[PDB]
Formats: sequence, structure tokens, C-alpha cells
Amino acid sequence: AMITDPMDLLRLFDGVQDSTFSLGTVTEIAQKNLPQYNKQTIKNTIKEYAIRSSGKGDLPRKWVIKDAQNWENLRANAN
Repeated sequence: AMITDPMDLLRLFDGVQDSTFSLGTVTEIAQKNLPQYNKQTIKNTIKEYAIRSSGKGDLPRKWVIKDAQNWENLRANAN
């Protein structure tokens, strides 16, 4: 079960991208902006579309939305 509404995904991506936090924390922050969804749905959605860079730098360890093409498509529809 995942977030499915484009506008909601756009809100999720914006707060996930470049975040330096744990999954539990990024999830809880997101649930405040998206109060209708449960944590497991938000986690599922983050683990589907995002990835946590290991730095390995020196590093900030951060969240990246993987498919920049997709993010672009559904950023186009809303506008």
C-alpha cells in the first residue's frame, strides 16, 4: 500500500530529497504534512521511490529520489 495521489507524492518527494535523517524520522516528518496516511504506507512509498546514499564521502548520508524523470513527469501534470 502506497501513496498514489500525484500532489501528495510531490509533497513527499520534496521533504525526502536531501534530508539527512533516518527513515523513521523522515517518515514522521512526512506524516505531519500528509496526515491522512499511516506510517507503513509512507515508509513503503519512500522505500519505493527513494534511496539513502551511503556516504562514503566524507559524506553527508542523505535521501535521494531515484527516478528524476518520473519526478519531472508528475511535476508537469500538476502545473
